[PDB]
Amino acid sequence: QQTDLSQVWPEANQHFSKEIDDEANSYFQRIYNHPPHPTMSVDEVLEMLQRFKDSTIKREREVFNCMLRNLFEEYRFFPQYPDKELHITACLFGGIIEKGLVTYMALGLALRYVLEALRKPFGSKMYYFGIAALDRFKNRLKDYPQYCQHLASISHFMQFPHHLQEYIEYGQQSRDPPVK
Amino acid sequence: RRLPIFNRISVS
Repeated sequence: QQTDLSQVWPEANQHFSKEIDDEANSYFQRIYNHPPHPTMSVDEVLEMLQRFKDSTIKREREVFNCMLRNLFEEYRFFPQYPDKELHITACLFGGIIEKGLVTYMALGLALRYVLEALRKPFGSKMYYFGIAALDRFKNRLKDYPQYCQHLASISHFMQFPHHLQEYIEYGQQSRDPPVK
Repeated sequence: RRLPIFNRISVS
């Protein structure tokens, strides 16, 4: 039921947990906002997360951890997100994989969450979450040939965008596609 | 443990 990813991204020290949550919440508010409210693009949020991830400043790491932990723990609610926000979420989730902001257990989990989304009905919101996330990290697929085999085995793989079919099939062979 | 922003956008 409730997932708990605190072993990857520890909970903040109690002393400033309120402020860390509020800061994380603010970044998400901005990634989902529309003008005239303040916004941040997915690329801007990714740039910040890259700086924070292994920052020597505890507060920055704590906000990174809070954002990633909450994002991943939100997966079971993604189907409840409006289409606009779900798409932004997909781009962010795929970008996190693309930029190597998750490794080991969390990378495997991220890949699994994308794969499970792609298995949802063709044309569904979660299918499109999967496609958008996958397009962000497609240049990494050749490093995960068994993952590519699993993608190719999806019952509606033949309906994926052409370029993604190429990246996946060549990725099964640990290769780039013929053009990127 | 959800952040308010996610409670807000979620249609439950």
